[PDB]
Amino acid sequence: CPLMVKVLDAVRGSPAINVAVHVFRKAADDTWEPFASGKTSESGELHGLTTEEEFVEGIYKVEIDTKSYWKALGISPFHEHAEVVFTANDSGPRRYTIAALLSPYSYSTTAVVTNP
Amino acid sequence: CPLMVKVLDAVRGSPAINVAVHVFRKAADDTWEPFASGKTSESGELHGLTTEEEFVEGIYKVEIDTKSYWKALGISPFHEHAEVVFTANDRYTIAALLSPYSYSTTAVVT
Amino acid sequence: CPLMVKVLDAVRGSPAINVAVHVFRKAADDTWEPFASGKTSESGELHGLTTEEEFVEGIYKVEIDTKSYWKALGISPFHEHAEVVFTANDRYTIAALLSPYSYSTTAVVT
Amino acid sequence: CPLMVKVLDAVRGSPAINVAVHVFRKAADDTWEPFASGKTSESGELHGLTTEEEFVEGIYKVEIDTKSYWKALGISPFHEHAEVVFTANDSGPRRYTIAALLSPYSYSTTAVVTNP
Ligand SMILES: Cc1nnc(-c2ccnc3ccccc23)[nH]1
Ligand SMILES: Cc1nnc(-c2ccnc3ccccc23)[nH]1
Ligand SMILES: [Ca+2]
Ligand SMILES: [Ca+2]
Repeated sequence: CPLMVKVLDAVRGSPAINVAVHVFRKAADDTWEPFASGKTSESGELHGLTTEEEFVEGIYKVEIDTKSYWKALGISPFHEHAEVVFTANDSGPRRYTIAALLSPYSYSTTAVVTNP
Repeated sequence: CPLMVKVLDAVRGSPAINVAVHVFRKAADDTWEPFASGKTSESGELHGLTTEEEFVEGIYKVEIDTKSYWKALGISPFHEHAEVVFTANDRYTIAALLSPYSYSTTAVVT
Repeated sequence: CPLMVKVLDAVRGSPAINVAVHVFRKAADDTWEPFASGKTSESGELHGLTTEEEFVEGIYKVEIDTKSYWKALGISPFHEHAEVVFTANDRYTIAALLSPYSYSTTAVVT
Repeated sequence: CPLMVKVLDAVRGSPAINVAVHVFRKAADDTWEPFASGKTSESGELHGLTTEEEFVEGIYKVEIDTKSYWKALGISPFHEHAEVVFTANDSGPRRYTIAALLSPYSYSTTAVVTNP
């Protein structure tokens, strides 16, 4: 799994479950093209987005649907989403974990990049 | 003063100075219209972006050029930028704390 | 103004108002001597804690009473408090962003 | 494992490896007593601190030695440590993950609490 996403909820102290995640890749023409999508599991983790073959060099955007997450819990959140945009695999293939921690008016994100 | 951006550096323990910030408003065709821009000051703050009459309800995007910031300090960064997207509903401070492989953002709405 | 504390609320998107803050300095016997205290203001800030002559080099602890803060809002919190411990070496802002099960802290030293 | 600690490095985008962690429990007399200690692994994780039998109700303090971590990397950090202090198991046994994200002048911490 060269790309994994993990989401936590800072209000409840829990994994953020059933969070939709959409991944895009910048095309030659500078537009965002769909790349992969999925939803977090009961552990707040999303595996299986992509493969070593499909996850080529490029500029990727990981868009985490924070707004729907909070709205489902009955809460009115501030942000439309949380996005992470980065260049991947420039110096050869790497594994990337994008982690996010969510509150209604705030989020943080970190990347863990490892060399297979 | 309806909209202010404040940027902090978690590596140096300082304001993030001379950070480029561009603000956009979402247009009816779902594209992003330029709205405001500037560079953070010596205090890491960017004031004077808009006025009450100009800042209508809508979806706004604050694009912070974190990559140029880190490169100007000689530090290797992960992100292309940090973009913060929110709805304004009828004073907003967008605050960001930057590290090379992470960022945090909060809204202070008073 | 050598020492300021600023507290923000990530749930409400606001300053964290009326938060109790106690500052201590580490004594030669490794116990903690009271140094300063106060409650954050309407802006989430606590100024006027010390003076330049009083704030000598040493190890300082800033204890923020996050549990009382959350309970006064009717919200169930994880932590007993948030304590931030650092060395002052010859202006410091200790900033904290609070959530019920998490907190973040940074130092702005100028 | 009722108590786990995970540490990440926000500068390098990596697990924070070889971080010392000391856990204390408040005694009857209101002092901190040693409870357990260990160091993070190559994954930035510390397992095996305690057991279901030993991890009784109480007020616990998890002290993460951030200062030594940065100093070993040749960096002068701001904080002496990062601590997390919480009441555990008050409404019955729970599993607790304390996660921390480190930068030289900043840290964040979150708790993930689950019901076995
Ligand atoms: C998953 C996961 N493992 N550690 C974290 C984490 C902890 C503290 N602060 C954060 C801020 C941003 C993203 C993750 C984190 N998340
Ligand atoms: C002052 C001041 N205005 N914003 C912070 C802030 C913003 C985002 N994330 C955080 C994480 C930790 C501490 C402060 C912050 N500090
Ligand atoms: Ca290349
Ligand atoms: Ca009990």
